[PDB]
Amino acid sequence: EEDRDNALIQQWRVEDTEMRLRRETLKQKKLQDLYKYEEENEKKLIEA
Amino acid sequence: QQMKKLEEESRKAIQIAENSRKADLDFIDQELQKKRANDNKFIASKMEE
Repeated sequence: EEDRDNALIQQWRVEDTEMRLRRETLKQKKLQDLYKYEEENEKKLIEA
Repeated sequence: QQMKKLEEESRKAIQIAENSRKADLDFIDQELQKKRANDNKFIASKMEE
């Protein structure tokens, strides 16, 4: 079981990485929308 | 009568050695079963937050 516990380092360590990366890709989606939201708000101020 | 004190010598050679050494083992079993509970709790207590 000590060896299981050593495996548990890496097993929970990677889940930490897993949940973190789930968020990291979800960022990528959200940030492309962040970009346009700001770009669009500017583009119209200029237009008016 | 020596042979009688000798049958008694076994009792006086202390069958209680069972109980004495056993007591020392009753102690190791608490160290062991405490740990067994902790092996299941060491797994349960280290996760998820």
